[PDB]
Amino acid sequence: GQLRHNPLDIQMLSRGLHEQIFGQGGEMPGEAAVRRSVEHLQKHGLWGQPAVPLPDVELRLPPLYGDNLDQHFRLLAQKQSLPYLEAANLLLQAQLPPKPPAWAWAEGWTRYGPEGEAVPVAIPEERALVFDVEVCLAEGTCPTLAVAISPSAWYSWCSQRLVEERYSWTSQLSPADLIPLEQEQLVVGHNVSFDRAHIREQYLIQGSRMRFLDTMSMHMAISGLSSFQRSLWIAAKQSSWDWLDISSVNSLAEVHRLYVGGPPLEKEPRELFVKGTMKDIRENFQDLMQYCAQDVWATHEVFQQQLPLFLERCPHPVTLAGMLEMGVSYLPVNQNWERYLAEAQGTYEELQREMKKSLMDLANDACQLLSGERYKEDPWLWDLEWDLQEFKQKPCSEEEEFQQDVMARACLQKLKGTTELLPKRPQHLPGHPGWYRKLCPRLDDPAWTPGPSLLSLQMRVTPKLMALTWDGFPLHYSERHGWGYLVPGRRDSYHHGNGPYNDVDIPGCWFFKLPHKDGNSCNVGSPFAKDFLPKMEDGTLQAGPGGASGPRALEINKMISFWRNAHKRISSQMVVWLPRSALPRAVIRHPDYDEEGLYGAILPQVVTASTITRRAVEPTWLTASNARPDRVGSELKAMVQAPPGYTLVGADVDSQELWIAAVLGDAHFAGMHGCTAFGWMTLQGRKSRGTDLHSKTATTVGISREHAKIFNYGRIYGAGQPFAERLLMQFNHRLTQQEAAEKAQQMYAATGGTESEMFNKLESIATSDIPRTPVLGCCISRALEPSAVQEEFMTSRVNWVVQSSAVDYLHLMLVAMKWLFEEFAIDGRFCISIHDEVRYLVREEDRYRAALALQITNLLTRCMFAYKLGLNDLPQSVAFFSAVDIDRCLRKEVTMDCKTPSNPTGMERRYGIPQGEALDIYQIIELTKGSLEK
Amino acid sequence: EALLEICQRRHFLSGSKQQLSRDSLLSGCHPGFGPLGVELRKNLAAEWWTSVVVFREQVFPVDALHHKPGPSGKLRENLLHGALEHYVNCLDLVNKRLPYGLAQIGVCFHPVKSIGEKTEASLVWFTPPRTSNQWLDFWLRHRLQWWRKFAMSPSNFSSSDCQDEEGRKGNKLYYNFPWGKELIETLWNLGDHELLHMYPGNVSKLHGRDGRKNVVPCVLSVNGDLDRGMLAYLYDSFRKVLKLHPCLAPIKVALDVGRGPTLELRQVCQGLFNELLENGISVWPGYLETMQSSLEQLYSKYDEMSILFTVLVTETTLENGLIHLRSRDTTMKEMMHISKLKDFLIKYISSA
Amino acid sequence: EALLEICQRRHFLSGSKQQLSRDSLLSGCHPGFGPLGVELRKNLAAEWWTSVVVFREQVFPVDALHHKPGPLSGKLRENLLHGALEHYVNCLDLVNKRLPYGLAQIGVCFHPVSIGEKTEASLVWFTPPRTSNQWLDFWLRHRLQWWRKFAMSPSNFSSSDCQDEEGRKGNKLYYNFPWGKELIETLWNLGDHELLHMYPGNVSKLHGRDGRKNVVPCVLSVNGDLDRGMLAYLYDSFRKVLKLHPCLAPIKVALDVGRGPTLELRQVCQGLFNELLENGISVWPGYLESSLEQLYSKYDEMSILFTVLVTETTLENGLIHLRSRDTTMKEMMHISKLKDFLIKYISSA
DNA sequence: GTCGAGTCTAGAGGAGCC
DNA sequence: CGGGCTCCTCTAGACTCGAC
Ligand SMILES: Nc1ccn([C@H]2C[C@H](O)[C@@H](COP(=O)(O)OP(=O)(O)OP(=O)(O)O)O2)c(=O)n1
Ligand SMILES: O=C(Nc1ccn(-c2ccccc2)n1)N[C@H]1CCOc2c(Cl)cccc21
Ligand SMILES: [Ca+2]
Repeated sequence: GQLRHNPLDIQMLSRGLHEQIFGQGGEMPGEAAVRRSVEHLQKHGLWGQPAVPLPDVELRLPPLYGDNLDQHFRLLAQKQSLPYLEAANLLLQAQLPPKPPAWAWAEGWTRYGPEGEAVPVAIPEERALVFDVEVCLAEGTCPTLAVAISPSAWYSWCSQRLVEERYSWTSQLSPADLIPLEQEQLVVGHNVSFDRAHIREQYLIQGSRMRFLDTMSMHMAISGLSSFQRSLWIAAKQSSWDWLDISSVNSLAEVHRLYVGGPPLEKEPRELFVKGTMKDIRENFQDLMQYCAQDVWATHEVFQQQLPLFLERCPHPVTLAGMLEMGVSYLPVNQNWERYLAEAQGTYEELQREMKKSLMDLANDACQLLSGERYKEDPWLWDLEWDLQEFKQKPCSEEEEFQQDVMARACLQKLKGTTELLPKRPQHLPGHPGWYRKLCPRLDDPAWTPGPSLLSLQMRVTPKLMALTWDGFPLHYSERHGWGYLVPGRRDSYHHGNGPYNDVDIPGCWFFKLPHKDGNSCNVGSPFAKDFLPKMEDGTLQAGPGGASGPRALEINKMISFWRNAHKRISSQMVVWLPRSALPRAVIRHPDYDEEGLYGAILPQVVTASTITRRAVEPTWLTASNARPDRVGSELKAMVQAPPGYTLVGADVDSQELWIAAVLGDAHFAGMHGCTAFGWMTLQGRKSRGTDLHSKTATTVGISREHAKIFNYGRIYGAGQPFAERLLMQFNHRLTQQEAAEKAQQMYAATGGTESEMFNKLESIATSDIPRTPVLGCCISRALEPSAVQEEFMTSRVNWVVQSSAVDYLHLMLVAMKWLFEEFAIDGRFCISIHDEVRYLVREEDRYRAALALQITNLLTRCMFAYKLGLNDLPQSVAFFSAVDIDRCLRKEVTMDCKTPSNPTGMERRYGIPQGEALDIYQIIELTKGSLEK
Repeated sequence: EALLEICQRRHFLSGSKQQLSRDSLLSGCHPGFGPLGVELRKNLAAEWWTSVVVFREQVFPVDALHHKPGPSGKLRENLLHGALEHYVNCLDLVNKRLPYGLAQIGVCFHPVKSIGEKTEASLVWFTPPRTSNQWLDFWLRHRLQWWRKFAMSPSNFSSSDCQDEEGRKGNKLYYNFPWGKELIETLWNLGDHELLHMYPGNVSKLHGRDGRKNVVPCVLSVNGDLDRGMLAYLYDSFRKVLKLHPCLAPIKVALDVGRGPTLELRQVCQGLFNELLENGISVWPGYLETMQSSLEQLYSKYDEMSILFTVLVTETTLENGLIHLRSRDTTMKEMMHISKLKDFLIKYISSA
Repeated sequence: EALLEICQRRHFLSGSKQQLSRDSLLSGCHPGFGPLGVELRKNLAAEWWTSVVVFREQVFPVDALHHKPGPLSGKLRENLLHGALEHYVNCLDLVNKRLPYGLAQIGVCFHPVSIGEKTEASLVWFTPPRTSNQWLDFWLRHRLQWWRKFAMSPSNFSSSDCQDEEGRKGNKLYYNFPWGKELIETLWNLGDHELLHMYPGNVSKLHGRDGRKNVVPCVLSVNGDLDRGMLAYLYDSFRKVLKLHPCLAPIKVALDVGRGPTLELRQVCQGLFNELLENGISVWPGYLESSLEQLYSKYDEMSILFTVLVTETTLENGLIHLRSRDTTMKEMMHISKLKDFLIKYISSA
């Protein structure tokens, strides 16, 4: 039969799949290992529990190359990453003639031969290049000038916007507006995603073979720093400290200093591309172009120094092939993007005004406490600045009516000419108290508005104006301690909380800090945080005006908090709208084609490995919020909509780090699966039935599964019991302090224990002389090795094993997906890879083939993880993807309609975006007949 | 009750307490508005026009007769019929491209039998059937935002979804008066029923271009009550003050005069009066008052009238051009040179 | 006939071409006004309001209703005088019992022809009897000047003196239409008859301060037809061209485009359109869509002041073709200088 | 030449993601 | 001892430049 079991009764892979993947002739665990496993499981009360047999899966997988799975992965990655290593070698071997003495003021691409001469060319026509692109920020996002380094000649590029001055330029960019380039081609740069974002041919829907290498990514791969380490490094540049001399920050100057060394690099103090105008660039063309050439030369030197070190400390071809495929992200968009920006900004402005009206009214009403010195009896506003300035100085007939009008106008005009004694800059509201003037915008301000408009909830006078109160005591701000409240009664306490402070010393009252969500060590910045909404509902935090003023203030703050912090990021996204000729025939011929609708693409500015764990970073898309009922502009990802004839076929890995930690601990205990209590708990479950670890935690404590994620992952990586107690009290306000502590004990009682073996294995990898990834064998940054930091930064290094293993998981998934898509001719391409979620822009006709490829990829990756750990087997519980989402827009669930304050009609009504579908393995097999061919 | 006393005392409302019952105001059986009430209503109509007709390429004004003769005549209860009577002729302006609207502010006569006159603002939006719900939602949001952008308490304006006896979709705006909610605006997604009834025969006459397709437009009708909305803003505005919006306060500035010399200060005040009037700013000439009262009494009077600024031209203006400006919102006084008054007053209002 | 055809075709007067009637226009039985006619009448009402109410401290608006509740079964109002007289007493508190003081209103008047509606601007002036004739001549001169101000041929705006049945003095303003002279305004010195009729007994409420003595005023009635004013100005302002005064012409600027690119030119035109609208200049968005001659003829028939054309050249240097309706001449001027030019031109009109 | 109003910088606390 | 990132607004302080 196709059903298999292990000596611990965990159902393993199907017989056919296990035969094709692991081959035959394995080694049994043996008697002693099984006895230890059984004793451990029985002591922890898990042995003998039956589980529902998941159906056996039969697949004729594509013919794997080599003699085992690791050789298969190596051969795939080498074939994928062979020409680009050749291009990098071409970059490493050859040198360059000296930079031209005088650049060229011309449009297009010019080739600099020896002695600085320039020759007009169409494209550089090089397999390998080093790229740096400069953009005039004030003008817009169009590229201004660039320099390309080639093993044979220098290259310079200038846009027609710099060469030619016009009254107006298009604010919506086009492929013809970008830098022309591009069988394989490699382009290197310090932050190459920015340079890639300005290439004309990168915005085509169909993919291109050009790839991009980043020196920040390789810097973090070889010798990076943590955020705390970066802070300490910058503090030092202005117990262990040997890591300082072997690491640097991702600034090109510091990277060049660390890897090449020499005279420090210089940057133009005028900042003619950031703070300057186009005329400054035209006048300062030679200096700016020379600085560009200097930067590209420094990048070339750093790349030459970095490539061998990276290929040594990261020897597996899979890592490089994944980093190559991780920087070709692509996000398709349309006119709904512009509509979304407009609607989000309008809703934000409406809510902002609505919030500011109440604050302006309260401020205006309080100005009357100036009279009679009544402000010193106000419990809230007795501390502000109430001082006043002074003003500073250095029937008549038609003929009779006309004469009277002329005399009146002349008399008025004579007085209007007395400005000689008048200072030129008008004094700001001299007669209004200072606290008022500060809130009132100055007249010259381009965007001026009447009233104390500069007022917001984040300021330090808003709680005093709104007369906010905590349990009947007025709020009060202390610089040393943040926000608090004054409890009257000092006779120079009947209240308990963050305790009396003798530091503040407000006569006749004690001072108590507001209880912060992260303990008595932290300070509260504003009483309008999300944590204080339950306290207002409970009546502890009250507003003086009463009614719904406080609740409405906090609700508006919650609604507009994300857009306030992300509208610069989102509105500034570079969108290149393809014309009709650039689009494929499939999109044009599709029924859902909109002739009056724009179609474009956003290329995320992704740094492939910008983490000590080699996780990618992106300011907008990897921080992009999901659609929520009460968040302005939270439908951001839902605006990433596949073109007509295309769908987004993607999936998210299920319980990734839990499984990686469990499999490590199991391979540490005995060479099988489910050896430990933690691995057995992880394996025995199903996300469809709500019996996975996150769901089980979300049931055992009244927190949600999303919060259970944080709870479990904090428990793994060093969160003590007080942290768990704070999280429980935060996510479940019904829990008291004593009740929250009890559940913290319950979840941390058995941690000889349930999670002992994984802890031991992680400490073993961390304390090793050269810590390396257990699967792909990639070494830790040189600034975290025991020879550098010794025992310090332990939590970072222990979490590094699992997180870098997850990055290896992503690399394996990308390589396998590329192989499967190339082998069977699946018309699709990589869309975006958040940390553990991979999205693929696939054509409509091949969504189910893409789903089958994704499931096969996940199966093969889990088998590779098991093989590298010596287990030589994979359970059926974690074999495949629970649900592969086939959708047109980009959202976590295919069912949500994404109703937000900016989009209250939902995605189905406002736009033509139907709901998608989430499919398991069996549905995919039935749909595609178990084959990836056409 | 205090608000109605102020409104009748400051000539927002006419009559006595007999005809000032809230039922009389809501019905339309009250006597005419006072001059300040007329000015507040006219500013409300101007703002409505600016928001609906001015900054819209597809909207044109329309003229509908107060009576509809033929089968003895009758007065009009709604502006929708007259607007639909102009659909074919106003198709020519937009080159038969939808959406396009017709707008009108007028008085409609309601049976209360007595007749209660209501001033109503109406917009008739001809939209293709495909996007009718989208345009209904857009206009609901736009109108609710318009009502809320002049309100000291925008939460008192609400929208409720509703359905007709034929199942046609629509929305109803409201203002929460102290006693309860009263309807101030209504939107209805009427189909082609009224258009087809009013234009029987060939339907190619009614075809409008939905992009590249000809289609009969669904009639989205928006109808708002300017009298009840004016009373809503009066209640929202209401130390006794009427914090009406700077764009809605009937009189923007009040001009006064200080101590002697009287003759020269009168000339200065008259010149400033002419300047502010030529610059589109309504002025209350308090320098003409003979029964002079104290500064506090004038301040209370101006506050009840919703006077944004009080200009006090004194003898010191004759020597250095300095005038004293008091603001309702802050009750604080400031001195600004006489040359910069028109600029600011135009800036303060336009930026509101 | 040709003028009425142009008005119907260019959306000044609504209805069918044959539905157009001189007598229906003169009596108020016409179906209504097209958008351009509505804007022209609104401009005329604004000019009248600025002339009378805004620039004076004694003239105030009133809100007389359209109906007359109570026994004489109410009826439609026939004149705006009665509402002003009803407002006379309680509005004396506005002027602190000072005389003279006036009430003005532009409303809808219903007269028995069918039923005709005439939009009429009326001013009711309360005068101590000594200076009634002086104020009557003052208002006669000012109103005739206001009517003549916008006219291309202010000789056609005539004035005449008459007396009513009781013999009270009163003038009558007129306009000389092509068929003949038609009444556009009328002044009468009615006296205290109506005031005493509507306020029997207790003359203390009717008194007013005139040099520290109490006086019952004499009403001066100044009543003019704005619809007839609109017709008079259309006839006075007429190559097919409608040379309306800039303070009256409904749409001032026509904004168009040339050849491609369509998107960038449309963006420039939208920016210009919004900039002009932000400063009170009415525009015709003709860029949302023929030969230049046809567009210019259409704009001339619509009383368009200036025509602006945005072409490919505008992107390179900002020059826009500018055309004047009064003088058939074309000039090129920069975009940023167009708004100030239009504002100046309207102010200098 | 002396002081008061713009400008840049840095830190602190909040808020998005996996 | 949660870990890894990202960016924002508000405020205090040092500095710079202009008007009297
Ligand atoms: N607060 C968090 C969130 C995430 N992670 C890490 C651990 C996860 O393995 C990885 C991906 O996070 P997910 O939220 O996707 O967690 P899972 O993929 O395990 O959950 P699911 O089964 O819902 O996909 O990020 C973490 O350490 N702490
Ligand atoms: O809303 C505003 N905005 C601003 C912003 C700067 N301003 C200014 C104006 C002149 C000289 C200095 C400064 N004014 N100011 C109101 C609020 C206080 O009260 C008044 C008064 Cl008494 C008169 C006029 C305006 C106001
Ligand atoms: Ca996941």
